[PDB]
Amino acid sequence: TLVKILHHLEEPVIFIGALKTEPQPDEDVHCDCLVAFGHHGRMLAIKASWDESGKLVPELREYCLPGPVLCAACGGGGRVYHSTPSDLCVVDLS
Amino acid sequence: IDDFIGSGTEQVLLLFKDSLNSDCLTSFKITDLGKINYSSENRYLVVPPLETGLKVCFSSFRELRQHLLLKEK
Amino acid sequence: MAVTEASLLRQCPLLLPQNRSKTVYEGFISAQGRDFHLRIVLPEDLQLKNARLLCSWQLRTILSGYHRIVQQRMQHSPDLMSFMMELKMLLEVALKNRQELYALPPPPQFYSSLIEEIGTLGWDKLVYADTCFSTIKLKAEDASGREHLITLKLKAKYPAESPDYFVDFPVPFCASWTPQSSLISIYSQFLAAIESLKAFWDVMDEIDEKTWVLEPEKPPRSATARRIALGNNVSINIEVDPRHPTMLPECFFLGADHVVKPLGIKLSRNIHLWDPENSVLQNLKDVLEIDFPARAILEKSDFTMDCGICYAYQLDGTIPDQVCDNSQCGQPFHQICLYEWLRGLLTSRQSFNIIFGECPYCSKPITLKM
Ligand SMILES: [Zn+2]
Ligand SMILES: [Zn+2]
Repeated sequence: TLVKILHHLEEPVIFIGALKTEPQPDEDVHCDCLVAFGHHGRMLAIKASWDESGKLVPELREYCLPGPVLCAACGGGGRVYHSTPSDLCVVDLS
Repeated sequence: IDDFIGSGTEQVLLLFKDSLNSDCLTSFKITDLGKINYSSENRYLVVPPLETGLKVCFSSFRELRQHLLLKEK
Repeated sequence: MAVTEASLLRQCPLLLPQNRSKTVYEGFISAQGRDFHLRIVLPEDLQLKNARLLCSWQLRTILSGYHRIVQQRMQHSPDLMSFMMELKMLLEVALKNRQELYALPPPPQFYSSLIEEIGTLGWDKLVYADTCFSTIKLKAEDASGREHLITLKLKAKYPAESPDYFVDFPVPFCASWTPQSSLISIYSQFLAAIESLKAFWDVMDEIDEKTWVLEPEKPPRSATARRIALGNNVSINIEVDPRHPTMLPECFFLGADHVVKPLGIKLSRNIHLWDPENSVLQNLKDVLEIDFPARAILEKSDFTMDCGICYAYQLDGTIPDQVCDNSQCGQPFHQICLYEWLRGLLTSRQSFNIIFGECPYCSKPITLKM
């Protein structure tokens, strides 16, 4: 010199990242998925489908994982390491 | 109280008396009070499933409480 | 009803006209015992050609990939009534096609009742349980002292519906499930079927031990055929009737035209000496008048019973079975490799399911029956 709305999780966002789902060293991996986290423990995931109607369609999940999520990171091969005040847990999307 | 193993979780160390020897940390007892226990599986088999049962049902509980508040509104 | 005065209430109970002029509908729509938030603004008139339809983000996430269908139904559809009918049925289909997102079990009946039945069973039987408590796998023993596993996959309601039972053994298990029947009932059915088959198991385990199982390798418990090795570069495979194992199985010999004949002739003359009181091996010994080699392995660790075309053992399950009718070659082959080769040749003529040609190594007449 415009801003676009995607989803609105009901709770505060904590971590936004990207994964390599279906992984079938190089620092730039062509990332397949998109991940968001809530505080209250709503996880969101998105992927490309291209199935049934012969068109790319956006595939949304929303998981509700336990406990008030305090942090997270992503690790090699579609893995996300996240933390509740009880325990440190993981999710595998591969 | 600390993690002496390097497992992640804290453990309790208990030292028995100086009548045994005139030496420090002889006659010890390290314990998690779960599985880890050092000194001088139908039980340990179906437990994580049961834990995860609590977690699933705790999520449903809290979800429905959110749901209830929505209906009031 | 006929009029959408009452029919709307009956079929969308939780839609509350907010304005006096029935122009702002709000509230919930039902689906598979699940309410979803919705505000459906109409114009000053009753037109769906033009209407607004806004959601909760849960709702939009679920109707991702039908936004167009939604717009089409708004513009093509007559009234609001049938609009909601179609929308609802569509939500039903969206969810069932995403069935994998569901199944909160009821804990006051589930986790407790399941542990109570595991108590009733005993903790020497169970072998596997998933952290979500969906999949289980159990052991029982034969009188022979064999471990037989059984996987069950249980639903949100186990006692209500039948647990899907997946089991190794060959013939199909049928489980008379009542909601009154339990894990112990089906375990007893499993023991019953087990003790029923034991004879067949005794026969199969006796062959795995005292003979050179060839085609199956660490065979599973569903397998009723057994490709046995006997002499050298001749095999016999046997498929066994699970109900009548001791009874005569279906039998035949692979190998040399000159080797296989006397086996066939001996089989024809002796088969009456077959007797279903004995074991399959004890009957074979007296019918075929021979004893079996027990894994003649280390001596001939590169003798090449292999294809002699691709020079490999084990082509895509297939084994070198087709041989030469010659004392000087005896060179085995694959069905695949010998067909592919002989197809090319001038000399090769095909009758109905057979190809005559020259053996690659020795150039003598060799026959292939597909
Ligand atoms: Zn071959
Ligand atoms: Zn030959």
